[PDB]
Amino acid sequence: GSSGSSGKSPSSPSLGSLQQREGAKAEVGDQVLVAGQKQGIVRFYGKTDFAPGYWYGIELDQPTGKHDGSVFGVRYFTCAPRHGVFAPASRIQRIGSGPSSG
Repeated sequence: GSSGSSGKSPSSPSLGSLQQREGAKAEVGDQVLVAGQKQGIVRFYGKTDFAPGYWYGIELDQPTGKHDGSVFGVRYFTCAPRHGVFAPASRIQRIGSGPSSG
């Protein structure tokens, strides 16, 4: 019983990193994982118009994307019909950690 003595709650909304300048986990031209399932590669990284914050225009291999490259008329990258998928970085994961290694 009883959590502790005094407490352990934060005074302000702070995290490991959520106030950097153009910060990001992945980058364009790297293998990622949308929602820890759909495996793709970031083709376009930048803020969209339909939604705030930043997004990753990752392209899929099979016709199963959210859109065909353009979202609500706004285009970001060129991809096959229903291939591009925009998901929050925090929602995306990284698979590769070295473009030139062996």
